[PDB]
Amino acid sequence: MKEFAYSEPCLDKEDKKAVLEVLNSKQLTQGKRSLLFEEALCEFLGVKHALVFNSATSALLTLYRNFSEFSADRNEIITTPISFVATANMLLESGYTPVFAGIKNDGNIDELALEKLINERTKAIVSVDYAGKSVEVESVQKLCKKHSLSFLSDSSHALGSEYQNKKVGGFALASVFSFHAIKPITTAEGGAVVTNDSELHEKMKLFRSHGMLKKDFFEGEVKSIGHNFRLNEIQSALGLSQLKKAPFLMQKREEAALTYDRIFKDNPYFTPLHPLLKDKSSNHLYPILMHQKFFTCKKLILESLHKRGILAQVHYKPIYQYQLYQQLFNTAPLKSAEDFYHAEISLPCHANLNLESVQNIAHSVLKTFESFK
Amino acid sequence: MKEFAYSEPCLDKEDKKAVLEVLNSKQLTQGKRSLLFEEALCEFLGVKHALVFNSATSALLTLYRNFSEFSADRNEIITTPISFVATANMLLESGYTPVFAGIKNDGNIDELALEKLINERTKAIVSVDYAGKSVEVESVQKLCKKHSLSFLSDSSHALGSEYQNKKVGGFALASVFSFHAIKPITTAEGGAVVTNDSELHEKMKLFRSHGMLKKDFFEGEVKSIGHNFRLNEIQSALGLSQLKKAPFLMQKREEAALTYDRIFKDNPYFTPLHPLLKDKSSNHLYPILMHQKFFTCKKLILESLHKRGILAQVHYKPIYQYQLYQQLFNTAPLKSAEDFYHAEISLPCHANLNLESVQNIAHSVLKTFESFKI
Repeated sequence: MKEFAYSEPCLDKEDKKAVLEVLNSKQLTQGKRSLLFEEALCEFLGVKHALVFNSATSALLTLYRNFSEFSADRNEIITTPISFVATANMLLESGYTPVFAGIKNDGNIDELALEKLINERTKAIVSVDYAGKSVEVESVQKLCKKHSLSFLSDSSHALGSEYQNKKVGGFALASVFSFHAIKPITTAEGGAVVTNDSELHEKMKLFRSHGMLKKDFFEGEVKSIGHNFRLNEIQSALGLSQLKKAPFLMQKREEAALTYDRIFKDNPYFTPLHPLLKDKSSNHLYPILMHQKFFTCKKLILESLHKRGILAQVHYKPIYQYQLYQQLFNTAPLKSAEDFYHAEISLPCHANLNLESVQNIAHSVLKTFESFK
Repeated sequence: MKEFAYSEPCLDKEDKKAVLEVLNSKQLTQGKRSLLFEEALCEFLGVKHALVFNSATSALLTLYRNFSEFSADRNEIITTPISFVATANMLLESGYTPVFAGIKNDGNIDELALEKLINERTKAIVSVDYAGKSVEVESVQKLCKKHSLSFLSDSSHALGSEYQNKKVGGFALASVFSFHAIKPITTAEGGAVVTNDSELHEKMKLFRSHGMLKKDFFEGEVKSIGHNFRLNEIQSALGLSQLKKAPFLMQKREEAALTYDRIFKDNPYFTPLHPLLKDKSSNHLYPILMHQKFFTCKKLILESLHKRGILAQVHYKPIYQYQLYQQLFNTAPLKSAEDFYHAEISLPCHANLNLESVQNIAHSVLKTFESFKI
């Protein structure tokens, strides 16, 4: 039986050639390819600076630790409960208490529900471009300016996404991208922080690699801590090769999304989010939102989809529901987050899905919902 | 020209084949190859558990954070000032104050100078197998047991090294290895924590990947934080393939070391450490220690070596000399560490350095020293 993962990496012979070139060289890390990849990200995104890391989680920690010195008096960061747990775990590791905001129908943080959460301890707002869809950037920027907060963007899903016809990446103090295996482009594992703030770039650069600044070949200085979150040359070769075809890969996903939209239009069972886009999206996910009448049988629906070879997944359990977060914060549930979680299903959406497969999957999803009643 | 880096990666066709097979798969991370690599490490070392990480620095942080819950009352960890800075930086990141011990002529922590440093705040001792040479494991084990401290081993240089005919890796509560490009074997960047403590293994495993426990395909649980320090499948395939020939690569480095030993025997300028080994070493480095008369002209000597294409390096600046450590602590310099740093030069030594190359480098090193009058 043909099984469709919700996302998968999409490598070609050119990617493989790029990796082989590195294997033939004596420079497997700390080399020219990572630099080339960073420079290409700057040009693609129209930003001043980029740094690549072993994962977006390492990138998040690096950004959270470096965007400001920590103060115990300014320890709260407003963020969304509908993200992967990393967005919040790295807040905890950086000394910050996450303050969870309501979300909208489209999974994104509700820009109209943020101001009420701001108090004297608030340091920043961390938004997530859910499924690739840009948040309401102008609203968030203005609120952050008004209240002297930093705007940080977890854009892990959103490489190539746009807001008002400009690339996501340059709108916040800094933005994070992920190159995990199933992301818009991949380095197997990887991430990036991009920014227009040179001092922040320089701080993060040192934090990524031991805090070491070399005086000459033989001696360095370490003024502040750092780790080893570097991206090696093999992965950087892969990343650059993938980035060079990022618009192509994104459009393959857009083509799939448009086909789902056509077959799904006005169906009574669930609502796709993709038709509601106002700007280009990376289309990392293709979310559908089930009618509330299906909430209690969701496990049976997911199991039925999997039995048909449609390996759908849910993004995401509200972060505050996890035991760690309940233990530390005893957070009251947010209706918007709970309803979204109950409704959401992510369907197969990646650059290697042909339209015949998408058509078959789409009709099979409809038949699945019809079979329940 | 002809330039010799002090170490380099040594990949062959099997390694390249292994990587390419992964690229043909849909599973580029969180797959079977990292598990196979971990199992192969356990078989190679004779240990219960292995976990691979994106770097040894990630491995060190994971070990330091998880071997014990942190207590402000038990915040000191004794370690060596002659290591790469990561060994100590990850202590700071885990809440610990490093307490620097003296070292011996071979670069290793002085096991006879540790007990005097122990007090009510001491939590652990972190040793480093400098250049691949095992520290005096039995001495340190006994001391840690006596004082209820954890023995942690930064064995980053030492995959394949032995102590009393047993592989380094199983002697401490846990040990770290590095698979950086220039290390005994490589995954480009990578590291491992190995341990015989199952509870510690399971804690580190969650810390490596988000704290995530999966209930089913659809839902997980998080009871404690974690990061994403995973080693992907491409690098794990490389690691497995390299590990299969680790003894071969180690023996190539041993042959190079023996060639230097022959040419340097009874030379008037410096003392190689390699002839003093009592057990098999990974031979990650080939250190020589200059006569004190050359300390004041060391930079010129190093520059002369480099002009001859011998890209020698020094391991290591005493860690307490770094600005960060000077600002945080008031560390009196340690004569043993200062003298070692002033004396030491690491010469090219890796599995692809052929006999003719070693003979040429060795004769050039001698010529360089000869050129420096008083």
